[PDB]
Amino acid sequence: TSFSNPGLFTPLQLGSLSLPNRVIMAPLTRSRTPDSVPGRLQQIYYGQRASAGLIISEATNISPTARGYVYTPGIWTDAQEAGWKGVVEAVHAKGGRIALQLWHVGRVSHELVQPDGQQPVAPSALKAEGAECFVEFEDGTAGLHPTSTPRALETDGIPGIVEDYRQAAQRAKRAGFDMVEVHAANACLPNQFLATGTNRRTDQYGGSIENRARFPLEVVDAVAEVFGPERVGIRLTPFLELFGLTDDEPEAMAFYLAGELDRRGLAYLHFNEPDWIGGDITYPEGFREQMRQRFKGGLIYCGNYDAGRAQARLDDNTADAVAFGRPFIANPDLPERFRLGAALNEPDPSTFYGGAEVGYTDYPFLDNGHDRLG
Amino acid sequence: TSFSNPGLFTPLQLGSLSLPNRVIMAPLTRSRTPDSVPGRLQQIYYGQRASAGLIISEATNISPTARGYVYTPGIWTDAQEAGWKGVVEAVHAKGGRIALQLWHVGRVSHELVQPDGQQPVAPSALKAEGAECFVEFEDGTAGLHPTSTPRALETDGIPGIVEDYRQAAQRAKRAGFDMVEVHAANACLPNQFLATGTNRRTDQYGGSIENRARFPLEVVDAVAEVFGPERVGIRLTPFLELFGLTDDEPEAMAFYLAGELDRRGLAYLHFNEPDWIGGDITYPEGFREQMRQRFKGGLIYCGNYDAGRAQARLDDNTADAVAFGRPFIANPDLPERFRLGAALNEPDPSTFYGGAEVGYTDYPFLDNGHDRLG
Ligand SMILES: Cc1cc2nc3c(=O)[nH]c(=O)nc-3n(C[C@H](O)[C@H](O)[C@H](O)COP(=O)(O)O)c2cc1C
Ligand SMILES: Cc1cc2nc3c(=O)[nH]c(=O)nc-3n(C[C@H](O)[C@H](O)[C@H](O)COP(=O)(O)O)c2cc1C
Repeated sequence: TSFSNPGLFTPLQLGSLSLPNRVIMAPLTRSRTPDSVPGRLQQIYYGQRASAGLIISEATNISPTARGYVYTPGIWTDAQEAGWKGVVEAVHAKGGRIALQLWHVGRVSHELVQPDGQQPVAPSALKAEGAECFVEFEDGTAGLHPTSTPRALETDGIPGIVEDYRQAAQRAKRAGFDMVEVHAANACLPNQFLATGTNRRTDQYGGSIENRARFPLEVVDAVAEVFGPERVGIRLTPFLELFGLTDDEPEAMAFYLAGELDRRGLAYLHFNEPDWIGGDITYPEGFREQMRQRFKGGLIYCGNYDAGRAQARLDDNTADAVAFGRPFIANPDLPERFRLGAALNEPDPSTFYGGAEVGYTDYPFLDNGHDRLG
Repeated sequence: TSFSNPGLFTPLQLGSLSLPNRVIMAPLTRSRTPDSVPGRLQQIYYGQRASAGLIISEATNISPTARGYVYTPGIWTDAQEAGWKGVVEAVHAKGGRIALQLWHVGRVSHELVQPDGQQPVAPSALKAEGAECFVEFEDGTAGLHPTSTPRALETDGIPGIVEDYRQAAQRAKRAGFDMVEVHAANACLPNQFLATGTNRRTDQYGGSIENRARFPLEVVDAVAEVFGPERVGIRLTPFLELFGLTDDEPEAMAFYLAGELDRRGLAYLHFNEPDWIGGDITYPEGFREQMRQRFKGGLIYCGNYDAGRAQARLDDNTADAVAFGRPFIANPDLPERFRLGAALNEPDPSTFYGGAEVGYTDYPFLDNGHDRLG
């Protein structure tokens, strides 16, 4: 009697927050902020997509050291916090809910993008092979550049990183954000500690499942003290090998985190599927079922999802909601388009990063023949 | 430390429901449904205003006997319930939350609009002087018509009315509605029992404050069993003399209800101020403060409110949110207009009732210079 038959437009209680639908906007880096301060353009971009059951913001740098991509928003400065407040306010004025995703690129960075040409930090001094990051060269030009070799974080340095996360959450709550999502996927800093291939530490923050998750859980606890676990989420990518990251214990870690995070009572777990409509490996048969039983809170999945496959996960009772990235980039009113089964706008990869409003806020809404912009 | 400084765009926990902002859409009869079944036109109308922190639907007839205005929606038939589900789904697809307002006009009706020319019911057989209702005459024409003389409801007939309310709530919950609002204002059936001038009953449903509120509270309890008090609201108009209704104990009743409703843990109390920018009396000095102390749940006020006066009530800590009627009729994106301080569209009283899409879904949205309806 517990499990009903929810649909894409069935409201959902995600932690202590009420969502109008289950069509979530996945976190998407757009590099549309030359200065790390969100402005009116973001107010327009995010506002256009306020119909999302929940908007997960673009990854946002918790500090200068956490940056790996230029023109990305920050959240360690008053100017940035004020910039976000205008964005958060804009989303609310249109009926939406927004979560700020706390970002730290870890080893996926370069001295050029790093402040004062400082060396990128990470759990182990292992370079990310073939990995590239977005940097602005000395001649004012910007583009992809190979990631450099990071330095292993000193054991006594980890508490500082956690504090940076805590500080970001504190500015986020003060800015009016409904929730915060700890970015621990796509091979960023937190993910680097979790994966065996990237974590070779011999202190208490590496060596075993419990150690590799020690720092990530400290971050989670840190932000949950500010927002309360009911308003905190975390993104994960178990069997995902991205930016040269490899893992020998994907499942064992996913199961352990699920249990630790469920005990903490987190609002949700956001999974970015390793899948790809053109390659990649896939989740182990029975992985989704296990997560559902191990984590009682909200389960969000993302990756090459359409209306039909999304509903399937809802029916299988292996997901509570589904996030959409690219489709939400090209369709500000994606949820409505799914309700009417309307055709979707075609995403333009060329304008996913950098630039201004073109390929950002120029994707058209559906025309019902009644709405007027007079 | 409890009371912070909420703004019009500050999220609010209304019962167990999360609102994105505090700019509420007041319930507004539009008579845009020839048959009592909401259709696509309503999907468009309500969807255009999905940005509302919360949309309180147009008063909806809980039964044929409860009708006093033609072309008004019902909620006692499967066809109607299915019609509403499409509307509720449309609102959700755009990020909104909607509450169905349960309506019973009581003595404010006529045999012509009443099914099978039945005589309008009420607590006492007292006609509403000068009162008029919207009726469709035999020649297919429709217009204002004097209300007729009602018959006093038999004591054993009251349980049936309550059941009609319970049934309406049950179809409402099944249709996906986020909440239900018991209409007990503007001199409708529930209000008629509460007011001394309209309730002359000598049984247990009249004679004293406790008796006059007996039926109304039975209705509230009835619907709260379906939605849970956390998802139930009630509309009231204490010092309001409408449709020939008069009251000798406005305050005493408002205080008593406040206490009884607070004990029940209702999500909110929605007050439609007796005020009028052109006449009328006003709330007693210190009335708002009292309500705030007597009712700990959500307090919503409505009536000739603008952005500035609305914020004032929030600052005075005498309201948690403010509803807007006419302004929401002429401005589908009212909340956004208040954020930007943009000018508001001019309401057209001529098209408030009856008709189709003109004066209904043709009010333009703001043009930020970026949105496109391609
Ligand atoms: C341009 C672009 C920017 C992205 N930025 C982020 C980000 O900042 N954080 C993150 O966790 N994922 C990021 N992603 C991944 C998406 O959130 C998403 O998980 C992925 O696109 C798969 O879903 P989709 O098929 O619906 O797009 C990005 C993807 C694209 C295409
Ligand atoms: C055309 C019209 C229809 C209305 N219908 C309803 C209704 O069905 N139920 C109700 O409780 N109030 C109804 N009202 C009253 C409004 O909800 C509101 O309380 C009133 O308009 C005062 O607020 P305002 O100054 O923001 O318009 C209606 C008002 C107008 C103008």
